Amino acid sequence: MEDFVRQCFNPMIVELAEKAMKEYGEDPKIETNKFAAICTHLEVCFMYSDGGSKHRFEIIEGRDRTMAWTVVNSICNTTGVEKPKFLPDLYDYKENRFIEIGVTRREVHTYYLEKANKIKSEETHIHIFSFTGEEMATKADYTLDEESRARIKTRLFTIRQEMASRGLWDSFRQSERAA
Ligand SMILES: O=C(O)c1cccc(O)c1O
Ligand SMILES: [Mn+2]
Ligand SMILES: [Mn+2]
Repeated sequence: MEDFVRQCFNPMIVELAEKAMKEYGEDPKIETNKFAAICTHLEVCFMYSDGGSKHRFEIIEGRDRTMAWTVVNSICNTTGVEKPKFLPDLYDYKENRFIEIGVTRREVHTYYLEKANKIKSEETHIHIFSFTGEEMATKADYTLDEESRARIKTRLFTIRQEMASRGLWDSFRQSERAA
């Protein structure tokens, strides 16, 4: 699974996933499902940020925590928008809201609800993707056009097939359940 992650995602994503795990005391070589999952989440965040007009999104995910918070604070202080309790992934300059992006191996609505009650925000938009083509967003406002979301769904499905074809998919699907 480790080698699969390293040849499936680009070096930059891999490097950001390694950092993120080291910060939390996890080992990429041992917890290889969480490694893959983190790479996946990062990829989706970047595709998503790319999905609109070329400067629509402040990218929050992938940065160092302290700089992420600094950027978050600048947005709040300049837009008025309320300050999130947890680090979101993106800010949408067009719609004036932060976005939390989720990717689940379980049901979209389950994840959506866990994520919603964790953040406690009538402002932060939530957008969940699955490895089965499903998506759920706050007030069914999917932010992006169809094409951009579709591209993401396809990519996710390819990752699932690529894993499946190596027999790593079951272990990966179950592991989000074990957490
Ligand atoms: O920001 C995170 O750390 C995070 C952790 C787990 C799942 C996520 O979607 C995240 O954005
Ligand atoms: Mn995040
Ligand atoms: Mn997220």
